[PDB]
Amino acid sequence: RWKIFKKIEKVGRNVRDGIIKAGPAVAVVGQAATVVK
Repeated sequence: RWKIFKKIEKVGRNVRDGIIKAGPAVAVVGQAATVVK
């Protein structure tokens, strides 16, 4: 109702903004690898 919403909403823009702003390799590799395997 609020927790999940605010959470997913925040985290959603957080990651994106973080990856777009700078664009680290750890997060990308990790996330991708985790999502793939």
